[PDB]
Amino acid sequence: PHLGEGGALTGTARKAEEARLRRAEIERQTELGRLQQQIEQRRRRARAQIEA
Amino acid sequence: PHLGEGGALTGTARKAEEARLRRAEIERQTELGRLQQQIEQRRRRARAQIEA
Repeated sequence: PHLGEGGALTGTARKAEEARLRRAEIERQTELGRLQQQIEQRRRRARAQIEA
Repeated sequence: PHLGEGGALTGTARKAEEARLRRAEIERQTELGRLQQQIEQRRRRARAQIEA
C-alpha cells in the first residue's frame, strides 16, 4: 500500500496521490529558485542604496 | 616694526592689530573644530543609516 500518507490508497488513487506529490515537489523547487532570485535582487537594491 | 597687513603701527595700534590677529586665529581654529565635529557626527549618522 501507500503507507504514511492520508490512507493506504491502492491503484488509481495511489497513482493520483503520486502525481500530486511529484507536482508539489516540482512546485517547491520552482519556489526555491524564485525566492533565491528575489532575495538576490533585493540585496543588490540594498547595496545600491548603501552606496548612495 | 610689525610687518604685515596695515603697516608697522608701532604702538597701541600694534597691540590692537596683534590682539585682532590673535582673536581671529582663535576664531578660525574654533570654526575648524566645529566643522570637523559636524562632519564626524554626520558620518556617524550615515554609517548608522547604512546599518539600518
